[PDB]
Amino acid sequence: AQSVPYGISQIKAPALHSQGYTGSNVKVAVIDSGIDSSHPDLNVRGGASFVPSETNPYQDGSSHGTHVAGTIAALNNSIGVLGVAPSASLYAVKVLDSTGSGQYSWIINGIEWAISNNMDVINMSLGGPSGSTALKTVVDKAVSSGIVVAAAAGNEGQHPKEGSTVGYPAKYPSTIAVGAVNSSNQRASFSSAGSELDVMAPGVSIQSTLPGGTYGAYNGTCMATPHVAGAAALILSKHPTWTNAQVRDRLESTATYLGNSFYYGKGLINVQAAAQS
Ligand SMILES: [Ca+2]
Repeated sequence: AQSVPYGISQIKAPALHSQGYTGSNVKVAVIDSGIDSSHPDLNVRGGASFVPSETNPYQDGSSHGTHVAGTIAALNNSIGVLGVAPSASLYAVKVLDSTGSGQYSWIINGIEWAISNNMDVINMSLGGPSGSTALKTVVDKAVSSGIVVAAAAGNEGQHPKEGSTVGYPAKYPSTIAVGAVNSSNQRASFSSAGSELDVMAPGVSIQSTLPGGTYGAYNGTCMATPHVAGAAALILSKHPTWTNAQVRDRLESTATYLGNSFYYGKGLINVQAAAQS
């Protein structure tokens, strides 16, 4: 039988499902370690690999991308779990190898592929502590092209530091930097913090799909980000004329305020309020 992970309800995606909106005809690129397209609870429409050593984007040796993809769009059926936008068109853009890491050059090619193929939403549950002009250039190009780009703020908050721990490309203003809360809306101890933080989404003990047709729970801002990417798909399936700037402003401005924005951004996303008309 099918379960609904708590994070799906926490952001109020079921309200849109009840309205008949599930992300249909919205193209979502999962820029990550591939997606196990053979998983019975996922429908991957297409993809591309830019990892020289692993040319098949539909095999996920890390499990990272598959877990991310399930939070976005695990199918509504008799098994497994349920994504935020279970009707979204999913695309596997492999830029990380089986270790869950990749080079900025592979990521850039993935982003360019997303632009060239008219993706509506980019999920980047990845990042690093060092910037790259080539990275910022391609990310901005994507956003100027109309793409909603959601990026994990990072998992470097656990040891209090002076200054921002928000990683790249979440640090860039053009991207939505997403931090992690638990089911009580408490910031996760590991969630990066900084002035570049935009919103929070569930990122603790997130049950989602894993390669081999199985399921499991992970922690990280990498798990919160697909909640926001999925929310963007729901919104766009209801408001297909909205710009990526409108979609972002709605997600941020209608978020549930949780306190100091340095740690919480605008707060927890509320896709019901974001998409209300
Ligand atoms: Ca399912």
